Amino acid sequence: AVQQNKPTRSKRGMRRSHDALTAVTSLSVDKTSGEKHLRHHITADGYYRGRKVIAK
Amino acid sequence: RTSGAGGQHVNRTESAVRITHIPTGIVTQCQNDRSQHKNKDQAMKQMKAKLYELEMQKKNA
Amino acid sequence: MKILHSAIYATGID
Amino acid sequence: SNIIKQLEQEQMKQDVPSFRPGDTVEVKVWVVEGSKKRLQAFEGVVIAIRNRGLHSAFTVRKISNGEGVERVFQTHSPVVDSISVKRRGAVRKAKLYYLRERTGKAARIKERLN
Amino acid sequence: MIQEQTMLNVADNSGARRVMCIKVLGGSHRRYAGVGDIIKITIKEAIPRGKVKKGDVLKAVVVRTKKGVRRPDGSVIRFDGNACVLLNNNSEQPIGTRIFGPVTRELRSEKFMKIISLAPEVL
Amino acid sequence: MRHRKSGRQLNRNSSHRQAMFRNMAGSLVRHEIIKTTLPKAKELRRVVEPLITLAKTDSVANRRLAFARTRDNEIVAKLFNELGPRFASRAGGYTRILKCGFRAGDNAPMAYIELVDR
Amino acid sequence: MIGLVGKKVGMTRIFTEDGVSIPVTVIEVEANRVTQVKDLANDGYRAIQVTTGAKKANRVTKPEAGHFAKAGVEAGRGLWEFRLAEGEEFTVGQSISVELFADVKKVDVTGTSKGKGFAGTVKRWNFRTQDATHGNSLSHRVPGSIGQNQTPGKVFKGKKMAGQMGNERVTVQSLDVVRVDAERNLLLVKGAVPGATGSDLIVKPAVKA
RNA sequence: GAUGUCGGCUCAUCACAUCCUGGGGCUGAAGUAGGUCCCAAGGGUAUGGCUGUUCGCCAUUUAAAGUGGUACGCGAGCUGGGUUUAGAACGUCGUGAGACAGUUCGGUCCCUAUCUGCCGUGGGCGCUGGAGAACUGAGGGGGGCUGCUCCUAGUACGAGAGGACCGGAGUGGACGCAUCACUGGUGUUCGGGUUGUCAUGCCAAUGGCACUGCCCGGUAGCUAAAUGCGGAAGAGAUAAGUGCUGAAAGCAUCUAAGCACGAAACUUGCCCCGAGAUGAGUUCUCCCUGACCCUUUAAGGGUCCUGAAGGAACGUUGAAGACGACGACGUUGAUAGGCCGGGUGUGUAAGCGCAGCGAUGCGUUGAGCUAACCGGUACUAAUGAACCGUGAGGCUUAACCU
RNA sequence: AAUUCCUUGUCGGGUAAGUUCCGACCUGCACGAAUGGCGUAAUGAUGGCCAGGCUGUCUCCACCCGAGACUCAGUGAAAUU
RNA sequence: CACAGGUGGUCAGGUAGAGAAUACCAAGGCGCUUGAGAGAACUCGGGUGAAGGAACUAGGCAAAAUGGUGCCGUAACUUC
RNA sequence: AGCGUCGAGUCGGCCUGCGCGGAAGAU
RNA sequence: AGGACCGAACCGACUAAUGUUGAAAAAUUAGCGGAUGACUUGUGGCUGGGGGUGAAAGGCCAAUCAAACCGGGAGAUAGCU
Ligand SMILES: [K+]
Ligand SMILES: [K+]
Ligand SMILES: [K+]
Ligand SMILES: [K+]
Ligand SMILES: [K+]
Ligand SMILES: [K+]
Ligand SMILES: [K+]
Ligand SMILES: [K+]
Ligand SMILES: [Mg+2]
Ligand SMILES: [Mg+2]
Ligand SMILES: [Mg+2]
Ligand SMILES: [Mg+2]
Ligand SMILES: [Mg+2]
Ligand SMILES: [Mg+2]
Ligand SMILES: [Mg+2]
Ligand SMILES: [Mg+2]
Ligand SMILES: [Mg+2]
Ligand SMILES: [Mg+2]
Ligand SMILES: [Mg+2]
Ligand SMILES: [Mg+2]
Ligand SMILES: [Mg+2]
Ligand SMILES: [Mg+2]
Ligand SMILES: [Mg+2]
Ligand SMILES: [Mg+2]
Ligand SMILES: [Mg+2]
Ligand SMILES: [Mg+2]
Ligand SMILES: [Mg+2]
Ligand SMILES: [Mg+2]
Ligand SMILES: [Mg+2]
Ligand SMILES: [Mg+2]
Ligand SMILES: [Mg+2]
Ligand SMILES: [Mg+2]
Ligand SMILES: [Mg+2]
Ligand SMILES: [Mg+2]
Ligand SMILES: [Mg+2]
Ligand SMILES: [Mg+2]
Ligand SMILES: [Mg+2]
Ligand SMILES: [Mg+2]
Ligand SMILES: [Mg+2]
Ligand SMILES: [Mg+2]
Ligand SMILES: [Mg+2]
Ligand SMILES: [Mg+2]
Ligand SMILES: [Mg+2]
Ligand SMILES: [Mg+2]
Ligand SMILES: [Mg+2]
Ligand SMILES: [Mg+2]
Ligand SMILES: [Mg+2]
Ligand SMILES: [Mg+2]
Ligand SMILES: [Mg+2]
Ligand SMILES: [Mg+2]
Ligand SMILES: [Mg+2]
Ligand SMILES: [Mg+2]
Ligand SMILES: [Mg+2]
Ligand SMILES: [Mg+2]
Ligand SMILES: [Mg+2]
Ligand SMILES: [Mg+2]
Ligand SMILES: [Mg+2]
Ligand SMILES: [Mg+2]
Ligand SMILES: [Mg+2]
Ligand SMILES: [Mg+2]
Ligand SMILES: [Mg+2]
Ligand SMILES: [Mg+2]
Ligand SMILES: [Mg+2]
Ligand SMILES: [Mg+2]
Ligand SMILES: [Mg+2]
Ligand SMILES: [Mg+2]
Ligand SMILES: [Mg+2]
Ligand SMILES: [Mg+2]
Ligand SMILES: [Mg+2]
Ligand SMILES: [Mg+2]
Ligand SMILES: [Mg+2]
Ligand SMILES: [Mg+2]
Repeated sequence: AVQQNKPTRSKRGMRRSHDALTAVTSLSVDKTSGEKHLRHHITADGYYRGRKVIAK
Repeated sequence: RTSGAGGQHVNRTESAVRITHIPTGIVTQCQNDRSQHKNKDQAMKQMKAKLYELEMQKKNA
Repeated sequence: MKILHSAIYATGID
Repeated sequence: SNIIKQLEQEQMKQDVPSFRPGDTVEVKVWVVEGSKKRLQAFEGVVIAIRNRGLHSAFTVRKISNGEGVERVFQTHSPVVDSISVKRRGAVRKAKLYYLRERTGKAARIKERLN
Repeated sequence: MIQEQTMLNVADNSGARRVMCIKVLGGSHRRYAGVGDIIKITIKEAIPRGKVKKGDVLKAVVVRTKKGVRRPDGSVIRFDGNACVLLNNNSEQPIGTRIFGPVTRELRSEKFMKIISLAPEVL
Repeated sequence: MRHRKSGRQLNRNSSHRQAMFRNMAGSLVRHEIIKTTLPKAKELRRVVEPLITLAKTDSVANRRLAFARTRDNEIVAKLFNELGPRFASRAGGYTRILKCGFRAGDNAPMAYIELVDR
Repeated sequence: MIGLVGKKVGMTRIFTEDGVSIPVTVIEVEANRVTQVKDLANDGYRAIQVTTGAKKANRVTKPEAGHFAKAGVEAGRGLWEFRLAEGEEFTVGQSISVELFADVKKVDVTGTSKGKGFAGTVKRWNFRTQDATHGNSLSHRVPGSIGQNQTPGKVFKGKKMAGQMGNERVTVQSLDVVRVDAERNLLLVKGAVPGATGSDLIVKPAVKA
């Protein structure tokens, strides 16, 4: 099945009104390193909740 | 529908007729012609002829 | 079933 | 869990004998035929045992009048009056469904002496 | 659980040996018949000299089924074959004078007391 | 419907899952820390931790059971000599899972799974 | 009249002295505490609001805590209402036990059925599956035709199609009351009631009996 | 410059000129059983043999196996048996190529759904401060079937045969809703037997592959064939019909004034959805009681301070689930995993010892192992925080209090 | 009858029931003897009918194992208008 | 098309096997150029199934079933 | 008309205006 | 010995399913027929369009066949859209 009339840019925008992304609400700050990280995720340096969980 | 000579085609008409005598129970059916009226007339002749035979058989007893 | 040109089946009324 | 456990353990018989598949047992049941109430015996080989506490059941197979009859008794049902192990059998399976296609010398089960 | 086209063995000395169910009587769109249900049967095999002949349409009552019957306590009594007793088409009474094999208490009714009496065992 | 069911298919059949988990269990015991996807790490907890409970008691039958489940004598030897005594007092929580972001080639949630005594 | 709110424990069997095995459903009906009584003046209708169970203090919100504080009862796991019949009166804080069903012979049980999720037409509406052989092409459990060539040229409202099945309010009526255990706060009813183990059930005296 | 046909399957929907069930008039209506007409569309309204068949005949059922419309409903839902595309043969016609409203054998059925419609499920804003719950009910949908037996009663009736009305119980068929207590199915995540081959150095013991290699059982979950429940009673207004009183019209008259009945039809009563019901409803509870400055000086803007109830987000997850959504938890913690105990299933593990030439048997031993099950356990993971959400909430008119 | 319109000709067999099938009759619309007639063992991915076994073909579907469908990240069409 | 297609000759290991069939391996080569999740309807490829057993259908379509070696034994008809 | 009695109209036919029944279909 | 039998390679294509904007402008999967012969296959050569070849289907003659393809007559003709 195919369209009988060309959909408009108005309908295209209405369909895409729910396609917007959502940014991260907030970023946790480690209590030892002070680096920013996603909550419940280790930091880039390898620290999670004040402990160097992975050695580099 | 005409089962004979046209019962195969996609388009079938109610040209075939069947005349059944209610008291006696003798059945008669005609499908030769394309018109139901002509088929009814032919069946009427055959059924009346059969009834004529019934009275003849009564005499032939 | 006969396939006509342009690869379309012959399902016409005859 | 605990509630159902208490409700079921307060209805279980404590006089259930210990039997294993392949053991020939005789079960007494209350017929309740008409007004009178009598006991009928059903002796056969146990072919399947289901152990679910109150919902426990066992299947007994018997060749009666040339016809094979299998009866599934509820262990704790009041209709069952007594279970007696007439003979002990030697098997290597919990289920003995292969006895449904054997008759005569092929349906014999070795006795478990010790 | 006997539907149409189901083959059954006779449990009486009526002369037949194998019968086939052709109609499950007792209502509209009825599917299965258990122990104690009247069915319409046809005779496929029969002994050379008996009361009934091959190709006869009669009535019968099922006395044994492989599906089995269920008791109020949850017990089930399963047989190794489907068996029926031939009945007269009008009086619905047994034709033979003997019953072969055990039967169940589901037949303990005023209509089939003759079958109960003639049965060897009622389990 | 999957009411009251346990087990992740992980887009694999039974044979592939068992082989993959056996290899992953051996790698985790050998290195004491490995990086893998979060769903696989959560299923690895249910196959490696039972292998350390079996290693708390040393016997020929237990050794053969571990070899039948791991198919690596080095892993069996390490389980019944080092990991066994190390986790002898501990019960249950022999492993830890730490999420470490997402993979580069695909947006696969990754995590680190290690041993709590490391 | 009014009913009680309980929890589904499971199913078991009861053996009677004549050998009959009765499949029963265990319902845990503890004390129900009245939180608010409604009248024809302030509310326009007569009913009582009741609560049961217990809830964590750290999860009971302040508006709910204030409502329970005014009622004077301890916080429960929810709030339900029952319509008051004529000549029936209750007070705030009164506790209603399973003894209410001591003389009740048949009851109606209302619960939330187990959710099947998105279900097909065959499962949801008992549609007949088409032929599995004889040349069938990709149409085995499909619904089939859903209208007419023209007139109306549309699909009527309420057409039986695929969609959500279960997870909805279901009532079973006229269930025999096997036993009322006041000491253990239990209600045993013959048969099965909607929902899974641990779900909240509403038991009322039968209306059609 | 294309609206695909017969029949079958699946799914239906409407009409009443009603097949059954329901209510009545007449009867050449003793009863039972009928004939005819009127009202009534709530529900229900067969399986097989033959044939491509619709139809029809036959066999056996049923309360009944209704009549029609819907593109002779329905091929962007399925089929392709018939509809003679292309091949071939028979009878027949023609000299022939070929052709028969004839017969016979064989003969490719495409489309990822844009809009309307329908089945489910969400996001936004509104409902005039914000928030958390519980409801009311304008409206809408679902359901409405009936057999057999017994009692009344072998009574009424009838010469006999036969055989009731009304009323009351029980048990079935079909259908529908739930559920896994039972009986079963499944259960490639549990246990065991066994064939071929390869590997762990080798024996033993195991693992890989051969459809889960072939099998035998089976936990939980799901599920029917399994077992619980349902159709209602009652009420109001009536259809056909039946009447009371009563004139027009001294009589008569169910009607013109009045009054009483009267059906599975209608409205309720039973179940479910339901305040986007913009006519946006009701009840309970909870939270916010700073300052200053501009102005185009009013339902105005800005700055500093403040951030409440609650929500959102994240993680552990669910008998909730396509995704959202919904539910339970997040250390003051049993939410999930692991661990302990038990249960269940399988069936007497490995090692060792004895007997036997050996296969193998016996003992340790109902042993070992055991998924989703049950009761516990903080061992592991659910982090302190941060974010959104404000600071008493317009005008007019009445009624009270002040 | 690969030929028969009437025709589902009539009789018999098979089936509870057979417009198909087999055996007959001859009333051959419109068979017929090298555009061969009648039979025929064997053979046939040939047409029709029947029987045993077998089975989810079906009564009437149920569960499970995988590949898509669904969500996330990357790339990224088509008919049609 | 870095395309489930087509393309002639030569070599011919072990175990089981009549075998160049088939199952598992040796030497050798390869895991097929998007992955990660979840475990709805529906589609595709399979496994199992209570009772019945072709009642389905134009039609036993499709599935299911048989299946090797040795021995015993084997009908009408026949061009032997 | 009602049951001699009875004590004011009554009996139908015709032509005519407007009405009633005959009058059942499918989203 | 056999245009003998069963059955691999090899040669075909009888049934069903999938696909039919396909992995593929004819295939895949499961079955299926022949498989010492009128067999199959490599290389090279010959037959040319009213012609070739055809165990005969109007079949094949470069994905095109009741008269191949290319260029020309040619802007054939079109009372038709
Ligand atoms: K109706
Ligand atoms: K189960
Ligand atoms: K041992
Ligand atoms: K002829
Ligand atoms: K000849
Ligand atoms: K052939
Ligand atoms: K071959
Ligand atoms: K030419
Ligand atoms: Mg979008
Ligand atoms: Mg779980
Ligand atoms: Mg994938
Ligand atoms: Mg395998
Ligand atoms: Mg659910
Ligand atoms: Mg069907
Ligand atoms: Mg196709
Ligand atoms: Mg298919
Ligand atoms: Mg259509
Ligand atoms: Mg057009
Ligand atoms: Mg009418
Ligand atoms: Mg109506
Ligand atoms: Mg009504
Ligand atoms: Mg047949
Ligand atoms: Mg049509
Ligand atoms: Mg119609
Ligand atoms: Mg069609
Ligand atoms: Mg199609
Ligand atoms: Mg055809
Ligand atoms: Mg031709
Ligand atoms: Mg549109
Ligand atoms: Mg309705
Ligand atoms: Mg069950
Ligand atoms: Mg259970
Ligand atoms: Mg089982
Ligand atoms: Mg296993
Ligand atoms: Mg060995
Ligand atoms: Mg290997
Ligand atoms: Mg098994
Ligand atoms: Mg009067
Ligand atoms: Mg009167
Ligand atoms: Mg725990
Ligand atoms: Mg073992
Ligand atoms: Mg054990
Ligand atoms: Mg005949
Ligand atoms: Mg000729
Ligand atoms: Mg010839
Ligand atoms: Mg994407
Ligand atoms: Mg590639
Ligand atoms: Mg290639
Ligand atoms: Mg080749
Ligand atoms: Mg090979
Ligand atoms: Mg291999
Ligand atoms: Mg799947
Ligand atoms: Mg499938
Ligand atoms: Mg199979
Ligand atoms: Mg089966
Ligand atoms: Mg079976
Ligand atoms: Mg059979
Ligand atoms: Mg048939
Ligand atoms: Mg049929
Ligand atoms: Mg086949
Ligand atoms: Mg097969
Ligand atoms: Mg008129
Ligand atoms: Mg040959
Ligand atoms: Mg060829
Ligand atoms: Mg092939
Ligand atoms: Mg051959
Ligand atoms: Mg061959
Ligand atoms: Mg030709
Ligand atoms: Mg060509
Ligand atoms: Mg020419
Ligand atoms: Mg010129
Ligand atoms: Mg030109």
